[PDB]
Amino acid sequence: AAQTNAPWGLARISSTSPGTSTYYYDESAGQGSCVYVIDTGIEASHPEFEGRAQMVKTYYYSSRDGNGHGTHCAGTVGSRTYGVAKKTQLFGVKVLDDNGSGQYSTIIAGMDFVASDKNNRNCPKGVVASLSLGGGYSSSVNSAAARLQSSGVMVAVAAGNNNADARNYSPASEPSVCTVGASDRYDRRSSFSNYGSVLDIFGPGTDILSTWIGGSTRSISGTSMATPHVAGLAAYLMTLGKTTAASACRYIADTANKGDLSNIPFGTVNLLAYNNYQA
Ligand SMILES: O=C(O)[C@H](O)c1cccc(Cl)c1
Repeated sequence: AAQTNAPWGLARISSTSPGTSTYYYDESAGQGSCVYVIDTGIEASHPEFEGRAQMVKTYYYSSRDGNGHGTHCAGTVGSRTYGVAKKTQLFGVKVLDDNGSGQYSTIIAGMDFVASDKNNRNCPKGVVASLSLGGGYSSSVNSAAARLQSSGVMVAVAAGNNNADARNYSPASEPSVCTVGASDRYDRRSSFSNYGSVLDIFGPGTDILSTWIGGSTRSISGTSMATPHVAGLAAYLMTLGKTTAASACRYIADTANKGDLSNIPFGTVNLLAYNNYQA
């Protein structure tokens, strides 16, 4: 399948070169997979989600996304226009309040929730969790992400936005999950992207168009935007049968575009997520 006039990041993940604007992908499109978006919520009523999104858990007075961040990330995973995996099922877990803030204890509870809740969902092709959040190093936060991964969920986490080594942030620094840095449309490391040995992969993160609350759209930047590209890619590849939740991060690294990004510090992987789709 070909989506013309796609957001640059979608075009990038199906291309061997920057500077194109059509997204190419297998029509299976993540059907039969599920992606949890652990964030500020999801505006599931947005037409872009086509009934495939739902809130399953909140720790606050509402499950609605009063911020936009979680809706944007969910749109990059799986919206019809802005999403990588256009037929996946999206499940929202609201661990962040409407200002985008949340306590680590709530975030940990949300990760353990997903590890159990997947047993209440139909995801025959596999389960992914996208965590566009983080803070300072916490062994307990890292352990929660490790448990979620161990339980059979492909965990993708944002590297962080401090232009610093991600070893000092969580869950970014957990070795067993997929830690995602950000790139721009010219294949440069995004100016804010964290780096370091703990990164596994880069995805599009600067000037990413996606869904927003109020049935709207907007372009924003962050490792929060790169992470759902990788989460959606994992769901797509699992539906194709090319990989599994346990192996998807390594498979994405194996099959990435290699050596194409600029301003990658010595010792950080130079790997850009790529679907290897041959139309
Ligand atoms: O840069 C920040 O805001 C935080 O350090 C951070 C760390 C890890 C992941 C995210 Cl999305 C944010």
